[PDB]
Amino acid sequence: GMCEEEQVARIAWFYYHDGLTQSEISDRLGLTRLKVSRLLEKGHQSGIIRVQINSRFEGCLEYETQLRRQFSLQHVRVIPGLADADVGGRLGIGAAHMLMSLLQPQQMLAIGFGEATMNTLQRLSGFISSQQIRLVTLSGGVGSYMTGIGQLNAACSVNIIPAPLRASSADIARTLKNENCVKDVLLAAQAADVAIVGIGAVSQQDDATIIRSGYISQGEQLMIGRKGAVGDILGYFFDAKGDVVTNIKIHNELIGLPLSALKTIPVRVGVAGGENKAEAIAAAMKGGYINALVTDQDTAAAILRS
Amino acid sequence: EQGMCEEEQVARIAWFYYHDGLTQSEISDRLGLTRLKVSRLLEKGHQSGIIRVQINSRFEGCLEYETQLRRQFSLQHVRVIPGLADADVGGRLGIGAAHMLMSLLQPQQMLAIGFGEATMNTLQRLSGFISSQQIRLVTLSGGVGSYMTGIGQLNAACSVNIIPAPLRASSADIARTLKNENCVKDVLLAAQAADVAIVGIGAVSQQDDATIIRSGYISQGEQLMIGRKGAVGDILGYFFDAKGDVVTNIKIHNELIGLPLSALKTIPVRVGVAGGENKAEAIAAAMKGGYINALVTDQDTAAAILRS
Amino acid sequence: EQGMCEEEQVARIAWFYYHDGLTQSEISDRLGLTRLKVSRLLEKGHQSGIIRVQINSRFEGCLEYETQLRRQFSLQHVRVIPGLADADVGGRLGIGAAHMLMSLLQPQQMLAIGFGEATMNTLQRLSGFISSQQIRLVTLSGGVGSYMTGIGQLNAACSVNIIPAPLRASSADIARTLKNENCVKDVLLAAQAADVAIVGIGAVSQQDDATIIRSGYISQGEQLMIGRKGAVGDILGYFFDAKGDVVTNIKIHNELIGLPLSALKTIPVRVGVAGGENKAEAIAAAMKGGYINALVTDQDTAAAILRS
Amino acid sequence: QGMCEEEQVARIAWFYYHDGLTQSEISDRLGLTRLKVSRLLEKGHQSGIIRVQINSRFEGCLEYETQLRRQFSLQHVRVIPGLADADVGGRLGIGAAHMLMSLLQPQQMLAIGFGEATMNTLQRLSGFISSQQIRLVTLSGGVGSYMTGIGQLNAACSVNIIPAPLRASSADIARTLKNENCVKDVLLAAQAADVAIVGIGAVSQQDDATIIRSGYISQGEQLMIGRKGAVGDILGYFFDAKGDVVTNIKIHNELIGLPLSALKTIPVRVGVAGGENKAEAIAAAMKGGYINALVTDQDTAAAILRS
Repeated sequence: GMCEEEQVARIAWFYYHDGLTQSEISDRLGLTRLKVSRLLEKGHQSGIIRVQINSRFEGCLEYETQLRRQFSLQHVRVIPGLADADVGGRLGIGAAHMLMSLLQPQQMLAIGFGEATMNTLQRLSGFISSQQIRLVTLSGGVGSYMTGIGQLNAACSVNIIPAPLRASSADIARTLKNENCVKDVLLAAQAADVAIVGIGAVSQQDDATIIRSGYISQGEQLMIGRKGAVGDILGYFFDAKGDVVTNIKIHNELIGLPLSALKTIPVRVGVAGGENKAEAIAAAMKGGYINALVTDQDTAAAILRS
Repeated sequence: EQGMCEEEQVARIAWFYYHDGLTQSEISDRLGLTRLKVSRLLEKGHQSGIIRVQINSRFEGCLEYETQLRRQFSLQHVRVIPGLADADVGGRLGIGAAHMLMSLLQPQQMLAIGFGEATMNTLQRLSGFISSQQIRLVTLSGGVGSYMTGIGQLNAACSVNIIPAPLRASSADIARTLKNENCVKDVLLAAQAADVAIVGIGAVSQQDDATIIRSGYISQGEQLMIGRKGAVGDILGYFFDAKGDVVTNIKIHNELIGLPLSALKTIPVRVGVAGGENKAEAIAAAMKGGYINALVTDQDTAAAILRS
Repeated sequence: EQGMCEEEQVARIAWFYYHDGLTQSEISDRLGLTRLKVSRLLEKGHQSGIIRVQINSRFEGCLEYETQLRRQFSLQHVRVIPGLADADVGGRLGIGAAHMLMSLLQPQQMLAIGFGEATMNTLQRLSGFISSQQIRLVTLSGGVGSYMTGIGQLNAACSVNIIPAPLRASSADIARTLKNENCVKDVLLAAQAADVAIVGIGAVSQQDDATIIRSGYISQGEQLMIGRKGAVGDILGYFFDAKGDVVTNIKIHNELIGLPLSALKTIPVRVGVAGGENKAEAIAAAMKGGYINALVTDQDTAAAILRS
Repeated sequence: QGMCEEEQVARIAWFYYHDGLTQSEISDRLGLTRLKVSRLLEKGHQSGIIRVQINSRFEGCLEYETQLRRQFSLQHVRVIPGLADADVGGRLGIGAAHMLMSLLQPQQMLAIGFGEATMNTLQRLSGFISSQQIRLVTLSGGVGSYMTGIGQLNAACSVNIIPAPLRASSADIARTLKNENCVKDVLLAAQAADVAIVGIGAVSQQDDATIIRSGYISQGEQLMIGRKGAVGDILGYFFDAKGDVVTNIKIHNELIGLPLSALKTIPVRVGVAGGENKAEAIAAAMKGGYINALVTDQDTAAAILRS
């Protein structure tokens, strides 16, 4: 009966496994209530009492914390992926469940367009009704939102921008943006408590969720990348440093809140997945457009990696 | 979907009551519900449009006013819901209008819809039929929000083609440009090609005390100005004279993004739904103009029309 | 009479009752008729066929089939899930069946279970219910492992009485020996004593693609020979003919450790879950034999049964 | 709600140890009560979701440990720090479990016996079985006699169970069952596992042993067992102080389940047993080579080396 290292190991056992009390341990070895407490903390600092997590798919908590601090996010969630479950369909369950622990009764919620965020409103039907959350659209489009507000107990406040998402010329756009009924809802949004938007990457060729939507042409996509864009948000493209790309035409033709305004809303939830969006998602936080991310393990990995 | 489904529960207790013939109570002791809860789901089924009440008889509606109306104006269809002591006399029009559409629309057909509590209540009472028969909807005028209260249900799986534009433009030129913005000119065509259209009818008469000007789409002084120029009523925002013809010297007409009356005429079956004894003047003008070749109104209003 | 004909009266009462939603009484003080006068004309409306109620909900046909099936076979309980766009169907049968069981089982009751994907997915979709309600479960057939993918969840705290033997013995006598080996004879009684039992149905048609042949419990040629002998389907490993009677000249029957079909009948509510258009005749035969007094199936299969 | 039971545990586990918060401080983050949190944490340890590695030579009682390792030639050994009663049976589990965690390789097969000893272990090894996707095979029939162990196992673990009772009424009924394909196959599966875990029973603890209490052996059968020279058992097979099995024993031929000679096939055979009155058998167990790894308490360890 001796040695300092042996004591450490002894009390550790008796504390964690056998599960005893700092005191109950004293009356076992010639040590004082205080004496035990010291060697215990000593155990972890020296590194003899190490606690490991054992649950396949907890690596999500490892990535989650790194992401959290290496980008400084108010909130992060990283769902695994498991055996299919579509994942893309899974990010919604995750993002929606996150919004539920963010939104407070009767608060305003700015929404973006896209399958990512759309599924989320679907998985948030219930919460919206009960807590009577007010919704507002961050960009025009109208129909590009119905597949989301399709539910909503037909009794929820839905302020929709009565305009298309993108105008023919950069002027018709300026005209519409100053048309009262549009100028209002823009306000409504810029005033939202929380905002949820998806992130689009430029890599994707005729395979993207913004090219398929017929919102931008194939050659308009290429020239966008060429100018240095790496991804987008609500139709606005940015570079890897997270800053907006100046020489872009489509920016001046989009009816809807610009990126500057988005930042106004306090909690901006971003939901995006796919290993091909990591660069864009990253750039997305470097610019501060989203201060809360929601993504799968794989996507998360790829981000922190490269 | 999770489980149970609210939609299936209604269909289930609907079949358990009418066909199998059970009592509101005896149905409770079958599914985890209270005698009261049952009564609720049944009511829902009716308002929603899940429960249809066909009445195989010539006397479904006021045949008298009905036939006269039918001939004095040559209408393809008409129905005059049984008048009743007030009770709004506006939502009831819905349950009747809805039921007519259910006997007009064929599976997978396109339906053009206007705006207003009249036609909006109808879509509400038409949800079930929309779903099951997978009816396609297209808006005859911009407004977007001015349609939510109708497209509120629709099992989130129904194709709703909405015009991405405001109802009225600030300038008559901004409107001209919006009407030529592809995504907008595209939905207009869709509607301009629908199979059946349903529109309410607004009257100049019911100045202010009409959810018409209350919709803030027209001013107090704009309203009066409207009348002075010979307007008696409107459709989707176009005002017309007693002879049923549109009023030319009206500015609001050129500021409206949305199908024009002339184009509305394309649609083969045009159902008009309107009540209020103060609207007869207009409703009649609406038929003389040929804007609607189908009408759904109440006893009172019908009389009112026939009389003077 | 008074004012109008009687056909018109029924037409008005109907509207005021169903659509306008009035009270049998509230309708009296509308026309010169008494509280009971109205009640008469209403029922008159239904019987005559003037007021006919139709249901409008894509996926109601299932309630059509349900009723026919329920009466043309005399079933205490019936459920017919649709199928819609995929959802697997086979995987949908479980959620439906489990959902039914929740509506039948009473707290702390005994539930005899069979083997097979059908029934096994049901247990999975009923993990929750079994735990809360502390339902007691007993295996109606040996096999053991052929049961784990079901009781896999079950909060590690539920009573699971499993027959400690294989499903089929090598000879018809080693089976007889095990059937009377206390620890097995006990679980058998346990089972023959359950309150509700749920089993799937196997069809003979299926060759080398059946849920009983791929399980390696019956050989390729053992299957053909059973069909030749007149069997059309099975339950718990016992085959029967279209008249629902068991096939006598079957060897496997005496090689099966586990409750016999006669005993199964003992159990009051016998829910059967099975789908697939190729099981139609089996499923039916299974009801004509009375092995199941409650069925759970999809529309297609339901149709196929009723048809041929 | 939301986060299933398993994730909830992993969450408050990571927010307690790594990020380092207080039992209370974490309540104010997820919809739970100060007490509910404490519960999820405890559950995390017991289920095996939370391991507590002790990278130190003194994890266990090295003295008794090393003597035991050499005086018996054991592959691995652990002598959990004894303590004031507290059952002296559940503790064995946490230790045994942790040992397996250091022996088992991903996707390997684990043969397991029956009894509170090894059954507790299974429970304290749930997490490990899941994540590591470890495969389980039973070394003895019994079925129900295993539920309390396989009760957890995230309903997605391959458990190959022998479809037969532990003991047959006749020694002939057992011979035939042992030759019933579905029975003969799971036996091979086990007979080929990568590691096995079995408890050890003692004849001595007559009556006052959850062995005879299991009703698989009678009061008079126990006694008769001793008189013929039996000191303890494994899987139902009794042996003498010399480590060899006792021939003139009846129950041996009525047991459906791997024979001790075949168990020896399995490379790593861990035995877990506590109780000062089991020393005699535990030692016979090693001199017989039935186990080449042992896991026991300080007392028991001493009692062994002493006499």
